[PDB]
Amino acid sequence: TLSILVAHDLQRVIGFENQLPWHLPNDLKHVKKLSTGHTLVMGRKTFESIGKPLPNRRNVVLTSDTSFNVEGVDVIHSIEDIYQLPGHVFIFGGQTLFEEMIDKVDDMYITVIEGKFRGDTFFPPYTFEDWEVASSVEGKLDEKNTIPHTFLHLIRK
Ligand SMILES: NC(=O)C1=CN([C@H]2O[C@H](COP(=O)(O)OP(=O)(O)OC[C@H]3O[C@@H](n4cnc5c(N)ncnc54)[C@H](OP(=O)(O)O)[C@@H]3O)[C@@H](O)[C@H]2O)C=CC1
Ligand SMILES: CCc1nc(N)nc(N)c1C#C[C@H](C)c1cc(OC)cc(-c2ccncc2)c1
Repeated sequence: TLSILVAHDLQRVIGFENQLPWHLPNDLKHVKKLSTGHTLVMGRKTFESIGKPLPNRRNVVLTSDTSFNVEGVDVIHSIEDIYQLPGHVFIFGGQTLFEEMIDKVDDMYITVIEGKFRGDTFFPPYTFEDWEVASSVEGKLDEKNTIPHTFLHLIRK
């Protein structure tokens, strides 16, 4: 199973100066629920921005640096190596990798942040003509989750 796992805002911003533009604890738990026990693939810049691999799942980093090695991180150097990964595999970031992968994945788990942030990293444009809406669930606003957001699970037609 090959999926995209992304959060972007109303203009597809997914990042600004190595950071998430928004603090949204509910989306983290959403990420933890979907990806625990499975595989996360990410480009080198996405990984360095987190700074440590995420617990209780396989962390795979794509890079051309043959010296790259991090404890708890499996390295690949080829787009093609992604397809040799066993199990449910999530493309986690960033813009470059999504651009390479958005035409290959079976489905996408998008968190739409109903806001307009300043960004420098973008999720690629996509149209609903090509994706069926398997589910659309609004996140709940509260104390710590203060921006409207929506979980989409889109499947390719
Ligand atoms: N929401 C998110 O996913 C967030 C992501 N980011 C980031 O993404 C931003 C923009 O950078 P972006 O380039 O999209 O990040 P990526 O995570 O996609 O990293 C790109 C890197 O991945 C490696 N790579 C990609 N494709 C291949 C390939 N086909 N073969 C071998 N290696 C490959 C290269 O690593 P190498 O150069 O080592 O060879 C390349 O430089 C960064 O500023 C960073 O902060 C920032 C905040 C949030
Ligand atoms: C959740 C945000 C998020 N949500 C969804 N639904 N998909 C995603 N792919 C990401 C994402 C992301 C990037 C990799 C990111 C950047 C970052 O910059 C500091 C910190 C984290 C992060 C710190 C702590 N735990 C998990 C992830 C993740």
